[PDB]
Amino acid sequence: ENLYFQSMMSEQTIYYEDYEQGHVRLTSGRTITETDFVVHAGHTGDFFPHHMDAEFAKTLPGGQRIAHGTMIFSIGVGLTASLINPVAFSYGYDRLRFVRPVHIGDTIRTRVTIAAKEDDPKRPGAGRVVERCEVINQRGEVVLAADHILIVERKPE
Amino acid sequence: EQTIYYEDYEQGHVRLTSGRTITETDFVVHAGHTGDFFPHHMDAEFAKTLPGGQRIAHGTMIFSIGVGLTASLINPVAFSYGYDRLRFVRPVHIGDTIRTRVTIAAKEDDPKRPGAGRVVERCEVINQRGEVVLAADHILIVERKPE
Amino acid sequence: EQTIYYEDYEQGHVRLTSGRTITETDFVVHAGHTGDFFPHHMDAEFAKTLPGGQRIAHGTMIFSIGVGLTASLINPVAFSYGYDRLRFVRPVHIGDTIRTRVTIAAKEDDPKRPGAGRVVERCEVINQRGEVVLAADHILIVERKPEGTIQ
Amino acid sequence: QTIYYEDYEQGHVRLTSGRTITETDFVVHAGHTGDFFPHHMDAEFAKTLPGGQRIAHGTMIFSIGVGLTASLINPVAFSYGYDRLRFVRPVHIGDTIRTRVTIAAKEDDPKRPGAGRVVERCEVINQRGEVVLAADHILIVER
Amino acid sequence: NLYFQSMMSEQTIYYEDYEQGHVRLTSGRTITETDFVVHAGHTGDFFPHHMDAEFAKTLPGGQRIAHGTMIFSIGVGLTASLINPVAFSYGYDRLRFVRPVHIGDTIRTRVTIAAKEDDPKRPGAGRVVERCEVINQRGEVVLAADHILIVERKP
Amino acid sequence: EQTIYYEDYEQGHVRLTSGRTITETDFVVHAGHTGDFFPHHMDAEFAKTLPGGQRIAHGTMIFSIGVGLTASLINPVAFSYGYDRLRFVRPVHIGDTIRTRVTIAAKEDDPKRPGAGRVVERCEVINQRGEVVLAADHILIVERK
Repeated sequence: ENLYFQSMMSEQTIYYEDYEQGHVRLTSGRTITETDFVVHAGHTGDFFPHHMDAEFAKTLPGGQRIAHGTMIFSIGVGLTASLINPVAFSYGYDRLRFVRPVHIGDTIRTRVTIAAKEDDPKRPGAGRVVERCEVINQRGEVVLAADHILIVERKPE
Repeated sequence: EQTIYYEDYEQGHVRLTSGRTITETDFVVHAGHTGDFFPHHMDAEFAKTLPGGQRIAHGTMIFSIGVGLTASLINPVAFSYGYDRLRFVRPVHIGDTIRTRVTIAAKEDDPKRPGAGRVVERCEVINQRGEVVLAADHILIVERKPE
Repeated sequence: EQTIYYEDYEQGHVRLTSGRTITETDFVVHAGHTGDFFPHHMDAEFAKTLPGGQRIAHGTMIFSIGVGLTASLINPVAFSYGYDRLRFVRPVHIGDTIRTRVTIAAKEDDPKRPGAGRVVERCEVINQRGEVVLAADHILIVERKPEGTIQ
Repeated sequence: QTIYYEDYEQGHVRLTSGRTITETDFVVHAGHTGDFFPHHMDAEFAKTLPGGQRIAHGTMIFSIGVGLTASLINPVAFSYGYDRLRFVRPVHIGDTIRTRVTIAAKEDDPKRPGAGRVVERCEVINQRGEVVLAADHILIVER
Repeated sequence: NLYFQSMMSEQTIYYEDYEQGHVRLTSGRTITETDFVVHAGHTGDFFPHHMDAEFAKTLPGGQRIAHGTMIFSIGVGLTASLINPVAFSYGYDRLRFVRPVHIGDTIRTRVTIAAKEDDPKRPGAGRVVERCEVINQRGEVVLAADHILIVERKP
Repeated sequence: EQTIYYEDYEQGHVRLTSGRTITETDFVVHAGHTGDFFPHHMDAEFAKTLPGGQRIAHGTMIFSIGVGLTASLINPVAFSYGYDRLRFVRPVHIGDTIRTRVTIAAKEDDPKRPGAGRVVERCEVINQRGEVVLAADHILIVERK
């Protein structure tokens, strides 16, 4: 283990064998603000009026501006970035789904569940772990879901 | 706004966006926006330990900006259902420049909706070496032309 | 990148951008970006004592966002020379929504630049009531299509 | 600019103009610092707090509070530190703050005879005139 | 009061006190890559001349150039002052983009009270033109504009 | 989230945060957030004339970021009363990387709160050379178990 992580409270090294199927964690919450809409637009270059024009949004089903899909994804994932596992590599995501729209003033939390574990066909010293991520709003409704695929080092001899 | 119905999507149609250089500011803004300050992205000293020896962009940043580059016109009769097979193919470093290729990759009927079809838009983000750094299949549910 | 040569600009052509609501965020970002935190812009209590009773939008913010709304139309053969008659016309309140109307107001030969022409694009920033809040004449130096050799 | 040590006058008070603390400022402060604690960032959680709404980060009230005094920054004063920084009252979205700076003390230093200690008492006040933050700024000033 | 000073939130300056020929030069501010990225984010303008370093190699100076609205906004911002209750800011004339600004250039703004004129429709006010010139670290003018004020005459 | 009561704090316990490189972006964002654009921080040409020859970070930025690095796990049972002895020890420059060392420095009975105690957490912001650049004593009022 790199000396960096010595004395780091937020570091939890979990090797492939020690991931527990069914383990669940839930993040703290974050209210999605009009600032977040404007920051996301400026960061990504997406200024579509569905996100940025309160007058146009009155004509939409639902009558209000809706958050960019990539914002709910980025923030939902970002909420999980508290504990670092230095032995896990982020390979990608499967089945990213936009389940419900998110509006200004909604508050989100992310639930992360260890879903599946398999051998890595390419690397014998690693395994694959799927973390199911569910972003939930203040009504307890899923607004986004995705399966995060991690390539996790096996524990050393 | 340009209404494009299911039947008008052309399998194999491709567009490539303009380029955007990914800067250290983008790393710092992404961390600030998302809450992800992991040292692989934010600590230049720690990042010397990575195979590239330098900080790597968040996967969600390359996704968000990659997709953002394609946000040039809206189709009011296409619903963004989700993405399949999002892959972080190669790291992106400060100073790399990305462009996004969007391809109409597949079209299928929708089992539940006879009034709509599914269109898969393949999104491939490429760097200044012409290498794919991120790929994902965008799933759209697109209404059929009336009558 | 869509190229339009001088001769293809159509006198009197009008285009209108998509809209964008001017938010309190935009005020705070503009103040932070430009260094202008004076209380007529940034102090809601003091602003109660001003004509109108509300924080006053930075003129440069309405200009920068107003022009920014037009950015999708990229003309690589046009050089931005400057602007004439930048006018601050009406208040813009937090929550107002703006669009920019761009009209080809004038085309003229430029004697200093034989391979180019001058195009004036009148830009009018309009609010949700259709009122002009800011106007400016954008001066473009636009390349002519290559001089042909006429046989 | 400049104010030499002898030019400071104990008891002098300066009151800044105001700045309204916005939701933007909360979100920017979290992004800038990495502090996303739910007291600041989660309006549902914040309903459980005594005020029932989100409260500004102490470091934001400090940074913006001190920033209001910037047009008055003396280039001949080394900023040594602060004593007795206190988070007196919460600041909510939409509150407006001003900073009151009082020259609280001047003392000769046993380490530099060619300089003196100046203490500037800083009080951030809200639109109700209530102190929300206080701190003693220690300056080492050229004699 | 020597012992209690309240910073103003406004400051009245009548026509006669804009003294023609008066010059002021602001402090400097280095224009950074952050400023380019923030400006694009703020305005929605991501044009490759400003945002694509590879594309910019093909341009005459070989590098990204600042948005005109950025140099204007920051240049004016450097000069920002207290609201003047007796002056109306009409807008600007003859805004010119004189030279490109690159990442790492440092700018200051020079404001000269350039011309004063009577107003035929307003005997109790007069027109004041403030010539604003944004200069870079070499002292070259990169942007110029004439700020137009209508200012009440002293009672 | 982790609840730690007064008795649970261990005199002398030490932790170090993750690190963060202080970038030019952080300087620009700090100025934009605080309204302080003074040339020592924001003018690279002027800064050549200063003793170090380069722009120096705002004290309030090193404090805000240095403390922010510690904000990874809420203790709901602790109240943030203030800080003593905030000291600006060394300048921080663009490209310096900081992390924060947090030490439980002192524990004592709260004079007026029977059901709480007082904990001092010394925060030392440390650069890439391991040098302390900023120190502050975070004063916590912590509920008894």
